Amino acid sequence: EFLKPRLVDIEQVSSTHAKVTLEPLERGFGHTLGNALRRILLSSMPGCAVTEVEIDGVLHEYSTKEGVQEDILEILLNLKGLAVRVQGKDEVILTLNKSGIGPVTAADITHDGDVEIVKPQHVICHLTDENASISMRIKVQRGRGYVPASTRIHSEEDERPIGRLLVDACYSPVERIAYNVEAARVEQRTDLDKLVIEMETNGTIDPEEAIRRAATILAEQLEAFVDLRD
Amino acid sequence: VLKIVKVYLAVKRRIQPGDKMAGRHGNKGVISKINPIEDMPYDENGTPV
Repeated sequence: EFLKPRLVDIEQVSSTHAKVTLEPLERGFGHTLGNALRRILLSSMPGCAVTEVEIDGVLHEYSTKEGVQEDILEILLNLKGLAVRVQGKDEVILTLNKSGIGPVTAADITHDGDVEIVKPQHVICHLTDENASISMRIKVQRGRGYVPASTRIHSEEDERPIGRLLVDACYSPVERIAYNVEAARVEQRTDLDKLVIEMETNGTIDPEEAIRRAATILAEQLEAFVDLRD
Repeated sequence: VLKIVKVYLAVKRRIQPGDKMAGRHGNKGVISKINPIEDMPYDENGTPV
C-alpha cells in the first residue's frame, strides 16, 4: 500500500546550496519525513573543523603579531569559518606559510592529497609588511555537533605546549535545512508529494551522502523501536 | 615595598544560562536555556531564530 520514497534530481544552486527531492511519498509522510531529515541534518552530521592553531610568532590569543592588520583573536575567528574537508583520515595538520604584503587567503595553505579546501578564497588575515611573514599550523579533524572550549583539555590534562591556540570547533557542515511538501503528480494513484529540501552547507558534504547519513542514523535509532527488547 | 609584580589574567567568558543579557529599551532578562539550533523556530526558508 505504501510506496517507497525515491531519490530524484539533486540540483546544485551552488557548492553551498543544494535541493534534494523525494517524489513518491505517501499521505501523512511529508512534514513527518521533512522534520525527521531536518533535525537529523542540523543535529548530527560529520564535519571537518579546526581545533588547534599554532601560529609561529605569537604566544597567546590576545598577543598580536607584528605585521598583520588583525589580532590573533580575529585570525582564529576567521579560521573557524574555514571550509575544509578530509576524507582520507580523521585528523590532519594543515600548514600555511606566506610572506610579503597582501591578504593571506585559504588558497595559500599547503594542502595535502587527502585535504580539500572547498572555499579557496577564504581571507585568513591581512599581512601588511614585506618583512612580516605568517607561519600557521592548523589542526583539522572530524567531529559532530559543536564542541565549546572546555573538553579536549581533559583529553590531554592541560595544553602542555604553550602558544597553542584553542578554538571552538563547529563541525556542523550544514547551516540551513528547510523542507517543503508539494503536490507531486504521477500516473500512479492520485495523492503523492515532492519533499524538496533546501540545504545550505559549507561545501564539505555531498547532499546525497548527507541524506544517506541522516537516513542511516534515523534507521539505527528506529532499530530499538522496531524490536522492543522488553 | 621592594618590588611590585602585576600579572594580568585573561578569561574569555561565553554567554550561558543566567547572564543578564538585556535589551536597549529597558528590556531585561537572563539566559533561560541554551536550546539547540534545530529546536529554534524557523521560517519557510528554514532559517532558525
